[PDB]
Amino acid sequence: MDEFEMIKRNTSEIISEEELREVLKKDEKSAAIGFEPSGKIHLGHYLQIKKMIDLQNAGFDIIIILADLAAYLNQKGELDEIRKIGDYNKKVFEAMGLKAKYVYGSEFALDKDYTLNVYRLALKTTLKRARRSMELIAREDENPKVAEVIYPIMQVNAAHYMGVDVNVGGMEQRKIHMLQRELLPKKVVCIHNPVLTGLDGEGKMSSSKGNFIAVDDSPEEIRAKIKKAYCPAGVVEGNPIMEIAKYFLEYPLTIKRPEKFGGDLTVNSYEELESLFKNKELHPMRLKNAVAEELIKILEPIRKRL
Amino acid sequence: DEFEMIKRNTSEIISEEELREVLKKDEKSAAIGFEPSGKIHLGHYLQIKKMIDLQNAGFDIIIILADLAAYLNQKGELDEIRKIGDYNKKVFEAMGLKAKYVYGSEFALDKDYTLNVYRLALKTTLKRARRSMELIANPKVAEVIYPIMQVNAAHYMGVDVNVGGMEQRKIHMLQRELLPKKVVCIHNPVLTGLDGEGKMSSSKGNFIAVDDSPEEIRAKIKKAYCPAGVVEGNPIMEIAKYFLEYPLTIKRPEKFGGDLTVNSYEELESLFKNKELHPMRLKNAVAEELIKILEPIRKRL
Ligand SMILES: N[C@@H](Cc1ccc(O)c(OCc2ccccc2[N+](=O)[O-])c1)C(=O)O
Ligand SMILES: [Ca+2]
Ligand SMILES: [Cl-]
Repeated sequence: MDEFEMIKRNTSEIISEEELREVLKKDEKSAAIGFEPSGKIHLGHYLQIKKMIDLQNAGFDIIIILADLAAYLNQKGELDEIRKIGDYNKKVFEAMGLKAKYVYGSEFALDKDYTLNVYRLALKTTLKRARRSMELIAREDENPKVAEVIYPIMQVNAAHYMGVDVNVGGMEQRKIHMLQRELLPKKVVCIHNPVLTGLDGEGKMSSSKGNFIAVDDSPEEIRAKIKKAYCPAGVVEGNPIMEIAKYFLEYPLTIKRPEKFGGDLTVNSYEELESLFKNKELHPMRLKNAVAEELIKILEPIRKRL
Repeated sequence: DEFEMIKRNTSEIISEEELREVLKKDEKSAAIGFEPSGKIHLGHYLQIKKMIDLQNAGFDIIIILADLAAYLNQKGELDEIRKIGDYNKKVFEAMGLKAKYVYGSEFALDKDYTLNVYRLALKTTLKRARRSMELIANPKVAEVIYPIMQVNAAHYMGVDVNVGGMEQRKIHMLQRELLPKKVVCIHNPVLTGLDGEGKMSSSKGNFIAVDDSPEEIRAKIKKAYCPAGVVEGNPIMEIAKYFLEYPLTIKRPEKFGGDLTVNSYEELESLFKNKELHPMRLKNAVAEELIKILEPIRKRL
């Protein structure tokens, strides 16, 4: 359970913890995650790669899908441009400390046997359910394309084709994963990570919303981005600064300050920080300052490698 | 970070800025005094862990084994106390501490040492000496000799850092007043005994010894003071705070929410204060974690 603790920690749900126990009893086990290549890799990506590294340390072989064909179907551009971004993304994930098997979706998702099962699955997936599964994933389209409903079926089939025991993704993948659990002969365990709040507090962090910290942002950019961030005094949920403190910072954490309010604060844990903030013993401005400097240092090794 | 490793789980540092200055030097030392004890318990272990923190931050560690004080306080003959102290040395080594050891009797009766005690006695008012002892103490002459003896011992050691309990606070402040070299003082908390009636001591069933068997640990924790919802003065919660590693998992039935993974002591504290974690499940968890923490020590002894 030191391993299992490593896995469950900071996830939103595991479907199911029962089945996940049975998986852990094996000398060979594999876990996969896919990412549409993105020109900006931000903290939401980093959270998920941290979880893949967790799974690695519990004895899992890790597969990262650079999902060039998914990004193509989801209107991100032409394959050759997308693949270039994918190669950059691979370098960022490696810089994050993940040594894994990096594979382009198009290396397997065009195989005759893959496609034939996409077509089998299409006969069993309603249009309603396919479109519903994409509400949090599909690029906004006034006039939605056929591509949008092929995408979730292709994703269902990826775990079947590769024979992985565990699929990891953000909570926005939840509906595809439930479809996958109903349709495939072997259940695969699904681990869902939280979705970070955008820096302005409006909805989720996204490469296309301009409301994110990128792992390669400069110190000066990170300070500017945190200083303008939404950070309501004493409110924790939907507060992206507190989310950063929860999911990325290392404790103990020293928050310097003059003796005239409370003096220097050595914070033992995120929970201590949460108490201090909810009781308004720590002001948003001082929280932001400390979080900016700590995140700059956490991200420095990734920056240095790119 | 080195400062944070030294501060964690201390009661006070006199002073933090001075500590940060010491941390810049490439050669630095810290001392602590222990009266030799036939059983080494978690109260001792708390203080040795703090010397290990210092050792890991580059300090050379000196342990003063206080055999003269023990001899004067009626704990036996000096040769008998030496045998206990030599055992304590093996326990501290098993705990991970690499230190130099000195017995009080090896320096504190030397002629030039004694003359300096008397020099300090001539300089030091009874009023100031009594004030330094107000907390530790028909008062005896011994009461005012103790503080000037402690000051002289700090002068004789010449360490950068002194470590002890808040009980020693006023002695440490007198050392800082009277001596040219300003020693940095680190004060550690004390542990409640398993009975909840005072500080951990060698009273029957009132301590966990670091070499207690797993069954002895389970039996003592089972009958310890641990009232529902109470964190203050709760020795089981203090053990979770000062010795356990986080995160940790508490098995709990699904109708309560299922197994608990607690990220930190503070998360444990809120849960227990709220009666969201029952004393018997806290006790069972703390006992099993503590057994695992102590096992490498037990096996080296
Ligand atoms: N939906 C994910 C992307 C993702 C997740 C899991 C996968 O197995 C995955 O790749 C397979 C795939 C799924 C859907 C369409 C195309 C492909 N493809 O690249 O061949 C992509 C995202 O939102 O970035
Ligand atoms: Ca025994
Ligand atoms: Cl002594």
